[PDB]
Amino acid sequence: DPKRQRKKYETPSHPWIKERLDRERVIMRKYALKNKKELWRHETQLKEFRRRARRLLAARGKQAEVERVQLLQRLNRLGLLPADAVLDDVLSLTVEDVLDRRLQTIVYKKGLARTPRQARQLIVHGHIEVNGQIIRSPGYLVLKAEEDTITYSKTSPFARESHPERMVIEQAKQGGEA
Amino acid sequence: KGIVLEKIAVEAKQPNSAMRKAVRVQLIKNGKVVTAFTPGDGAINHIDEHDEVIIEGIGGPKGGSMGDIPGIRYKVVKVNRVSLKELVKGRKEKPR
Amino acid sequence: RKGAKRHLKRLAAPDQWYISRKRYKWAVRPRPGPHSMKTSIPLLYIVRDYLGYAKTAREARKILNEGRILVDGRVRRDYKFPVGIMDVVSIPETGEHYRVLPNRIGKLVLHPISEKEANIKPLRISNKRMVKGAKVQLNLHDGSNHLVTVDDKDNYRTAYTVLMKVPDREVIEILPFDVGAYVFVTRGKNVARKGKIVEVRRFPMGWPDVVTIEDENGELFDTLKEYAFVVGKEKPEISLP
Amino acid sequence: MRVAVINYDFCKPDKCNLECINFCPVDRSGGKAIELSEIVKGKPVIYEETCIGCGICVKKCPYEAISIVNLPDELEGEVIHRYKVNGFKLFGLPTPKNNTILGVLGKNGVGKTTVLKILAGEIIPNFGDPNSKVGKDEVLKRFRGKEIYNYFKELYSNELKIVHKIQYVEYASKFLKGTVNEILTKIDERGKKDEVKELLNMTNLWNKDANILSGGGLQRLLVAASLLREADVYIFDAPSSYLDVRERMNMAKAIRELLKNKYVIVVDHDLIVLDYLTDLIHIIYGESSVYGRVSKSYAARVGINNFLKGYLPAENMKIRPDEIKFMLKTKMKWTKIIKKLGDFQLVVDNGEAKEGEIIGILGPNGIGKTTFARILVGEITADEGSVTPEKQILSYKPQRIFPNYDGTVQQYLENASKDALSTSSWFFEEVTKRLNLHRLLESNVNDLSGGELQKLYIAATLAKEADLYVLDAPSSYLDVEERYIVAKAIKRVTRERKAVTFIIDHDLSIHDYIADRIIVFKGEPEKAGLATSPVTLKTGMNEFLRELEVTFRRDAETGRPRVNKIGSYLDRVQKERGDYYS
Amino acid sequence: AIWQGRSLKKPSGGRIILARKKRKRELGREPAFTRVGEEKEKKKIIRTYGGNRKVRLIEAIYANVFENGKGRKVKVLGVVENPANRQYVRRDIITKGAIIETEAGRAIVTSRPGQDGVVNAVLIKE
RNA sequence: GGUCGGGUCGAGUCUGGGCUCCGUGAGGGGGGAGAAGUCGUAACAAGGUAGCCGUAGGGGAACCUACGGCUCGAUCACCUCC
RNA sequence: AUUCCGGUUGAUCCUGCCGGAGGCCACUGCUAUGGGGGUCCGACUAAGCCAUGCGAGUCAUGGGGCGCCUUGCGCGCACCGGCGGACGGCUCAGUAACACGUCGGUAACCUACCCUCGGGAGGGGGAUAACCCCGGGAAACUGGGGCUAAUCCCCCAUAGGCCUGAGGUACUGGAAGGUCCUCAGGCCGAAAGGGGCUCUGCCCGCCCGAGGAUGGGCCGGCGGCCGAUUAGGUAGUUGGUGGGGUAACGGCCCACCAAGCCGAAGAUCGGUACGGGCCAUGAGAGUGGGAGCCCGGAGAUGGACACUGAGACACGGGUCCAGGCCCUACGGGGCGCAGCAGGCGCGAAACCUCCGCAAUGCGGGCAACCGCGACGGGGGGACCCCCAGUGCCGUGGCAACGCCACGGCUUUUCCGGAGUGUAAAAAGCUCCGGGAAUAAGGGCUGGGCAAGGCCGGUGGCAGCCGCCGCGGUAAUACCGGCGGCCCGAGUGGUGGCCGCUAUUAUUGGGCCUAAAGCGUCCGUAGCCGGGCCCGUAAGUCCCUGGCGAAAUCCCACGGCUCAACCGUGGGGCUUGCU
Ligand SMILES: Nc1ncnc2c1ncn2[C@@H]1O[C@H](COP(=O)(O)OP(=O)(O)NP(=O)(O)O)[C@@H](O)[C@H]1O
Ligand SMILES: Nc1ncnc2c1ncn2[C@@H]1O[C@H](COP(=O)(O)OP(=O)(O)NP(=O)(O)O)[C@@H](O)[C@H]1O
Ligand code: SF4
Ligand code: SF4
Ligand SMILES: [Mg+2]
Ligand SMILES: [Mg+2]
Ligand SMILES: [Mg+2]
Ligand SMILES: [Mg+2]
Ligand SMILES: [Mg+2]
Ligand SMILES: [Mg+2]
Ligand SMILES: [Mg+2]
Ligand SMILES: [Mg+2]
Ligand SMILES: [Mg+2]
Ligand SMILES: [Mg+2]
Ligand SMILES: [Mg+2]
Ligand SMILES: [Mg+2]
Ligand SMILES: [Mg+2]
Ligand SMILES: [Mg+2]
Ligand SMILES: [Mg+2]
Ligand SMILES: [Mg+2]
Ligand SMILES: [Mg+2]
Repeated sequence: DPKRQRKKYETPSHPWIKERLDRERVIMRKYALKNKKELWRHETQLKEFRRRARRLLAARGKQAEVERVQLLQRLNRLGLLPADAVLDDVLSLTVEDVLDRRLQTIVYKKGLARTPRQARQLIVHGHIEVNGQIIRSPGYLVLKAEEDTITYSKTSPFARESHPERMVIEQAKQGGEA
Repeated sequence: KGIVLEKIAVEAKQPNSAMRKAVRVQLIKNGKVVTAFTPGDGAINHIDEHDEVIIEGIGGPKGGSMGDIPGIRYKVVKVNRVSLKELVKGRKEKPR
Repeated sequence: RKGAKRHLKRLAAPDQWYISRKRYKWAVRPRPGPHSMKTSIPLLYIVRDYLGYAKTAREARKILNEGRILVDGRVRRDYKFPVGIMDVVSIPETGEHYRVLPNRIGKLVLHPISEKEANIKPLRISNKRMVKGAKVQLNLHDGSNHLVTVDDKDNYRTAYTVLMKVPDREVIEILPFDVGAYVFVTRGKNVARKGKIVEVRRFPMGWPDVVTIEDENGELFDTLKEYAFVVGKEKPEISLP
Repeated sequence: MRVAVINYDFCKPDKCNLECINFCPVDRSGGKAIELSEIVKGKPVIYEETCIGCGICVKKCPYEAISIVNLPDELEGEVIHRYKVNGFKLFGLPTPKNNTILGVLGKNGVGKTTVLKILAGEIIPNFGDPNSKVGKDEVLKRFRGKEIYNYFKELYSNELKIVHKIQYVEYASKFLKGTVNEILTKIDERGKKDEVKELLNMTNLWNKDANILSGGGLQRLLVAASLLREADVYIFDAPSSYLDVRERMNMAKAIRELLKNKYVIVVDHDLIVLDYLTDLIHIIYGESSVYGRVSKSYAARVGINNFLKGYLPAENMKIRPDEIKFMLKTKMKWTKIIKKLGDFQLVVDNGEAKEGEIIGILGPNGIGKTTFARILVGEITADEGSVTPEKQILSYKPQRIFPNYDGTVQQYLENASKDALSTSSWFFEEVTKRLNLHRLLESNVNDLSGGELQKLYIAATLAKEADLYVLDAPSSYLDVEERYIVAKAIKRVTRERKAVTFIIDHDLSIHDYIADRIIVFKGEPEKAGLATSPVTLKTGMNEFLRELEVTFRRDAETGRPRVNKIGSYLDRVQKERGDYYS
Repeated sequence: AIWQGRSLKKPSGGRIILARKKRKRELGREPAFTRVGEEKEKKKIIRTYGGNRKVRLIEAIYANVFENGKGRKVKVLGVVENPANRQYVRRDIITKGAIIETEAGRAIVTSRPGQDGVVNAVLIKE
């Protein structure tokens, strides 16, 4: 009767709702996602945050206070909330905020990639460093403290400013919503 | 798994008019005869007698009969270790 | 089925060992010895995992057979030897001594100490037989046994503690179980907690007696008398935590 | 191809309701696969040509009388080697077993020599296409996952110093000079020449030269060469050919005393020495000239009895419809020839050979019989004495068999005769069919099995209509059913032509089966060959066996002969009674 | 009787079906019938669970008899009044509650001669 | 250790009595679909004898008759409550 | 996401069932690039049968020998002797039971190895392997004679052990049939002062006793399926007296006394089933499952019985019956894979007859070390899970969501190579070189249900159809082309469980006409019960002590690139019991 590793993403209750399909199609094009699986993964992350917040609203002390503090400091660390935040703000959060904390998206920002799809390729081909560490997982959620340490790899041609694609990417220095 | 005894045809209920093809099949684990429907268009021609055939459920509501086929509970799936869908669509010719 | 157990699976191991339960399949099954399985850990785990003087059991066994680790002043060459609560593990080549004591989490740890205290071992008396020769055998919680005489048989009582000079086994400083006695808990919920005794309740039949204990910060908590280990009259005098 | 078989001891057609026939799909669909019969006691019979397996009858029979067996097939496997696009194929190889001695029993034409060459590195498998010219690499890559992978890895990395005694002793004879002593001291690397001599009884021939050697003397030499060579793997392809009973016993003893921590593989047709000499024996089954599959290990006595009964009870294969049987049953005179080839005096003590009766020739390995046949064919002329009537149409077949002709079998038999292949002939329908050469007509000869070749030379020799046939070592390289078939062929042709035949061999089964008289050679091997008048069968056998002090016991219900251990109760009894070979 | 395990019946009366075979440790042994012998006191030695030892008396002679702390070895004559069984007084078999006619008179046994291998008895005052 | 016995736990082996279980299987029964068929027209409108329940008897078949009940009965003629 | 949608009519509202839509498990079609992690892989049918090999050995510091080193030192070899082989490993047949879980008990018991303490090691004697001579027997196996040792065996005594009786009351305990002291009578009755060194000391050892520990045995309270178309069951059965037996209490067994015990709150009987921790599902309540990891139990073809040992009624030991198979010289002998691999067979349904003791551990050993199909390492496999790939950038064009061309880039993956990695290897990791090459399907396309007023073929045929329903010459519903939608290295089919289902309803359903109020009454158990006062404090609530293993679950923090995974800690879980 043992453990049996379970999925960390939830699929929708109905597969063919026009509203959900349209919404997800838009998100997937905006954020350049390969998989509904990937999207639903981040949705499930959010859902678990929300459920914890709910429980801790409807909870009592000495524990469920610890977990309140832990939830809030985790979300601060991830960059989803400010330090002065609350469970009300958890419930205000969105999957878009999560996807904005992906690495692919921050690299489309930080003017490093010119396109989320090219950001994906840079990550996967090994041209992005986070705190000196090569990361190749574009779904990696960046911490708000690691965000300012994102850079091309030292062993990357894109780190040579003479590189053609680097020159194009910096011909278009842009950021903001991603 | 079963041995095809004979190839037959069954009349659709009342409003529909068609002769649904099927086979009487002797199952090996118990020696019991059940009738199975052969989906596809030339499936009954791709199937021959004394052939080993694999027997699924036909679907149907209570593990039972399906559609205008009154009293058939089973589907043919493989014929002499080859899928009937591929035989019907031409690919993967039959061994025997 | 047909007989005794010679093995132990690392998941089925004691909860008080600091063992890394999922890394391998097997664990050292302790030998019978001084203490119990619930209040002990094997010397291999002490030499290899706790102190880190070996990454491997072959190295550890070489060490132990060379004779570099004492347990209460005695060389112990077996890797399955039980090392228990309030035990002194000495390494002279390194000049280190450790007291095996429990944690607040309930697990066994090594508290570093020096030579002076390292020549001391407190022993809860835990029983008292009358043996042939009309002599008194004190039956102590490390499974040890000390013989005394019918003169001080009354100075010696069951729940008391005896400080013992261990490479020689000479009693010094009997510490009685009384009110005001400084105590160190060894098991339960209030594990690595200490204070002065306040009260004792008796509970008619085989229900164990219970002691009420006052900590340093004035708090006041109960536990079992058998789990209440006396370390001092008014001060622990054995450098506990 | 799985079918059904009935036990007929558990079958009770009365107390059954005949559930088998009733719950058969084929009988129900109209065909016939099971049906009653008066060929048996009103009991059912199963026609394999129609049964599809499926076991309904098995699990409907109340008295669990029906079982499913397996028939072999040229369909399913991972073919290891194909010689030719339509010639022959092989499924599986046996693994050579670090320290044990492995036997490989099989039949004629099924893949023994082929297995051995694959394991010896002589040839590469070429799993499918005889073409594709790819060896060593892709073979290893394809055998990945197995333990034979390790074997071949070492073999092709030449991390083992394999030897190989080959099936064609004359093709080996051609490639060495000197005499035995310097041959052996030159080839040795282990220092056991004395031991080898004492075992294989090579004292007399210790100074004779290789070219003038008898068949078995030469065999002993090659076997000794192989033994003395140091290696990790030791392959012996039919090391019992041209030998006599005692010498092949000694040979087995030598092998299993001097090779005791080496991989050893042994192909041999002699069940006696395989019972001895083998720890395990793989069986090779199939259809001669078509396909061969290897079996499981099958310890020696079990493997033998299984090979004899057909059935192998680990693959659940019926490899033969029926069992081996072990059946039971003047025109020229001369003077007492004396002959002398440098040394080895020979005296023969004349006979009569009435009509077409067969004359066997028995004796040790090293006295006459080949000199004698050579004299009769006239290759050598006697120091004294001669045959009468001389100048008679003659044929011959020596023990110098090896592949030389470059044409095919149809040509061979053509230039031999017309009766060899004219289906007109009783000769054809008796010999060439029962020998199964119609399946080898379009096969070149230099690529044949030892037994197919032997059968061919015998066929030619008996197709040449004559009055004096002479066949030396005809049973060599042959299995047991073929031994008996060949014997029947000889007897048939000889009694049809009313001629003489002089069979030399070391197979008392053959001599007992056909020989209506025999001739025994006595004397010191290689020094003196003293034959005698033709003697009746049992007497000459008993004398030939009283010499060498060997004894045989035949099972009654089959007839399988087996040698009795020296000193055994039955040896002593059979000796003090004089009933050698009962 | 051999097997001294559980009974095959519940107090309700229902049947028990043994879920296990019988273990060596839940067996018994054939009983000692400590009879009176003519002479040559007879005993055997039983190796028991743990390698422990029992002395099983089969023919007793002497019967150490006791009165108020004083004992003596007094040569059993015979058996009378076994409350355990009347066949025992017939067969002259000794047990713990038995009465024995002896030198120095009647004595009630206090030992278990099948276990301890000795007969110890107590004088009855009359 | 054998050979005689005398006790015991004792599987099994023959058998007779029951009790079910299973594999079959003559010959009777009804049931469900279907096919168009055959005899009639029972029921739904007062369905052309109002229908239905219970019991009983009878009848090719739906069904009929009797006694007691019900309206889940239509219509027109009364008194009454609305 | 605490959800709905389609279907009874000419239309409507209901009831109600079917179906869709979700997740998981197993088989399965088509398809398939990579890596990592993990408690996955002959469990479902056959606890059916098994070819081969391996899975338990170690000690030369117990003993005498045989051999090799020219000998010394030393090396090897078996044999006797010890220790172990009763663990581990596999399977789930049987079992509805103190088997399991949990709380407790054993003052009613055993325990080799281990620890502590306290003591002791005295005096004799003997045999027999190995070896030597001869063998027998087909084998399996086995005989006779000679010779020899021991940490082998026997004896004697001293200690000690057990019983009983008397009395003293020193010990512990909640409580003495216990321990201890003195005296009596008895029965049983040890030991290796052995071996090695740096030898006059040290090390490893032998026996007894007291305790402990370890591991078990036994007892009890509570707790957890179905059936009344199973209602009475039990005869040593319930109890007692006395015994025997057992390690130990016990009707466990016996003799003798009595008539109890269980049961409608369901006994007995039958059916099914290893139990649990856990798992799946679901908003939860709940429903369901209980192969894989841990704990316990049981079993080793079926059945029964014993030896030896601390421990077995003994998976790799013994004996018999039944049943089957193998070898045989027909006299006899041997085997039962539910160990790892591998096969037969069964089936819809599951891998290599690999490598290594390097880790973890076990056993042996003074130790070094040796062995271990445990374990580890690999490989095979659409087992689960995590991370990714099948290109990206510009310009220009298009039937512009995307494609095509022209130029540029990158190289995760592919190819090759070097280092590290590894027990060795492989993978992985770092680096070099080459090059957009080397890499996308499956289903659906009338509505449920996202997606075609397109085309060609067939023409109530063929066919589809989960349900509704389409199809009889203009078919968006079959087949095909083009297109499009969903998911995507996966996607579909079949079966099963949960959900849907407030179609089992405690939460939370209904019973005039839809399924459903006994024909009516009376009453036993059961359940529900007016108001005040007093008490108790059983339920109930609070607080506190001891337990309810670990893993699993939640959370944070750390380490493998992140993750999965692992660790640290906090919490929860176990129905709870006390
Ligand atoms: N080089 C070859 N080329 C083509 N065919 C061959 C070759 N060698 C053997 N064959 C055929 O393959 C079949 C079996 O091969 P082979 O291994 O030689 O038989 P075998 O087992 O040795 N029999 P035997 O030697 O008679 O005991 C024979 O019939 C040959 O005709
Ligand atoms: N040319 C020769 N010169 C001298 N001696 C010869 C010659 N040929 C044969 N021999 C010897 O003659 C003796 C017997 O010869 P041969 O008849 O060929 O052997 P065999 O008895 O048939 N043994 P085998 O063939 O193995 O069954 C052998 O010792 C030969 O060495
Ligand atoms: S095999 Fe069975 S069914 Fe066939 S005849 Fe024999 S008993 Fe009858
Ligand atoms: S196996 Fe099947 S087909 Fe073959 S004989 Fe038996 S019943 Fe007939
Ligand atoms: Mg050959
Ligand atoms: Mg010759
Ligand atoms: Mg009417
Ligand atoms: Mg009418
Ligand atoms: Mg009417
Ligand atoms: Mg009428
Ligand atoms: Mg609807
Ligand atoms: Mg199975
Ligand atoms: Mg399993
Ligand atoms: Mg003595
Ligand atoms: Mg079961
Ligand atoms: Mg079996
Ligand atoms: Mg599978
Ligand atoms: Mg559709
Ligand atoms: Mg319902
Ligand atoms: Mg309802
Ligand atoms: Mg837990």
